[PDB]
Amino acid sequence: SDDRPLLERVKDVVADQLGVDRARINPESNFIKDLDADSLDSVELVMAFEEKFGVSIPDEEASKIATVQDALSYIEKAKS
Ligand code: NA
Ligand SMILES: [Zn+2]
Ligand SMILES: [Zn+2]
Ligand SMILES: [Zn+2]
Ligand SMILES: [Zn+2]
Ligand SMILES: [Zn+2]
Repeated sequence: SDDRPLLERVKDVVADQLGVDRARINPESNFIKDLDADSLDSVELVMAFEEKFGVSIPDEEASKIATVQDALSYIEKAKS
């Protein structure tokens, strides 16, 4: 009914994968621009969202997961 638990858990994956200070992670955080995600970091992060949330993110959708919000919205829609 609100996105708070899934936002918490998305930020958990972002923090585990990228190692950045949790305080820096917000819905508008862009993985490449803000958190210095390189191409390898990005593939692994996508795969972690897939494993952690039991969702599928094919390469055509993966390219569009730019931000924390994108990932949250995608997962929410996948589970709907
Ligand atoms: Na494809
Ligand atoms: Zn947590
Ligand atoms: Zn963890
Ligand atoms: Zn991999
Ligand atoms: Zn977006
Ligand atoms: Zn939502």
